[PDB]
Amino acid sequence: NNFELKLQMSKVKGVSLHKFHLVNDLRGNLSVGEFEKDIPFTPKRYFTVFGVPNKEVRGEHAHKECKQFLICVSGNCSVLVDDGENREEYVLDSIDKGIYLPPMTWGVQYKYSKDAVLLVFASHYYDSDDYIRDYSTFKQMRQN
Amino acid sequence: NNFELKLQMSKVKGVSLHKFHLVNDLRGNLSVGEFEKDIPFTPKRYFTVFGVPNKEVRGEHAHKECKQFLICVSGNCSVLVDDGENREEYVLDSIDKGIYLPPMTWGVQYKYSKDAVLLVFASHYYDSDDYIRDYSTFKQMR
Ligand SMILES: Cc1cn([C@H]2C[C@H](O)[C@@H](COP(=O)(O)OP(=O)(O)O[C@H]3O[C@H](C)[C@@H](NC=O)[C@H](O)[C@H]3O)O2)c(=O)[nH]c1=O
Ligand SMILES: Cc1cn([C@H]2C[C@H](O)[C@@H](COP(=O)(O)OP(=O)(O)O[C@H]3O[C@H](C)[C@@H](NC=O)[C@H](O)[C@H]3O)O2)c(=O)[nH]c1=O
Ligand SMILES: [Cl-]
Ligand SMILES: [Cl-]
Ligand code: NA
Repeated sequence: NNFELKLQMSKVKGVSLHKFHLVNDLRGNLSVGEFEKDIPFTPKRYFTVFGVPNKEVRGEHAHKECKQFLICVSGNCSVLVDDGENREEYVLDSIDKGIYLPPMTWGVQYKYSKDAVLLVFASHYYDSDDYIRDYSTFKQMRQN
Repeated sequence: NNFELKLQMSKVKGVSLHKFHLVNDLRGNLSVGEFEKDIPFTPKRYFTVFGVPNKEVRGEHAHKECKQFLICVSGNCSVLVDDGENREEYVLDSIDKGIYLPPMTWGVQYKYSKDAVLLVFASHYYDSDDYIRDYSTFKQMR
């Protein structure tokens, strides 16, 4: 359903779901994305989450300025995105599926498979002060 | 012991081997790098190579302008790099290992494991004319 087109918008504010160009041939397989085109920003940072125990739960934050883009490059994991009003779960289970999380998207990442690797591109360098880490505070900042 | 340190320079001109900041906790591992810091350029493109048959040999050419940065995020592969005078092989077998290929590095990726997934950051959008395919030309240029 959710990642069938190259680009589709979530009900969750600003969140976009992406299907990256894929070449399958005799010699192997290749998926590709272009920054400022398929991923709607230029990254200053990347990180990878891996080796997550069975049923462990990560995230429970929103970012005030940092844009993020998530691709599960091995295995599978599930993501909940929440704009304060609307929330949805998406399953990142193939290398050509990506999800854009604009700033002020409360996100959780969970149900990682044993060999799952989540890749994240980030618009901003790492800054611990960019995080909102409790949900009620996030809700106040989302109010109209 | 090639990726022992945060940073080490290959004998192959301008090639650098990288070990990324890694934080483990009870919920697993996070490794991170920053563009124009640990990785010496900002990408315009990324690509992933996967499901490569074990006998395949990929590359055998160089780029005129495109900078690349390679991390094997799952499984293992080997990389051969050549500046025209020196050649070396490095094994990308862990997610916190990376290698920088500056322009005019004649490169090969091979010995992919069944489960290998190679992630590449590129400084330029895909360009079919960015390739140097004749080794003699490549050496002359260097
Ligand atoms: C992203 C980062 C962390 N650390 C350090 C901070 C923590 O000590 C450790 C784990 O971070 P944390 O507990 O936030 O891991 P998680 O709960 O997995 O959250 C991480 O991944 C999420 C997908 C992101 N988005 C929404 O939740 C988060 O921005 C990202 O942090 O890595 C960096 O040093 N440098 C860094 O660039
Ligand atoms: C990298 C790319 C290819 N294609 C298309 C062009 C080719 O038809 C096919 C695979 O390319 P190719 O035969 O070069 O795969 P390889 O032989 O694996 O070489 C690729 O990976 C290497 C790390 C790089 N350098 C190697 O020393 C190369 O830049 C990169 O091309 O995918 C993109 O559309 N968009 C793209 O971004
Ligand atoms: Cl889904
Ligand atoms: Cl090595
Ligand atoms: Na609260």
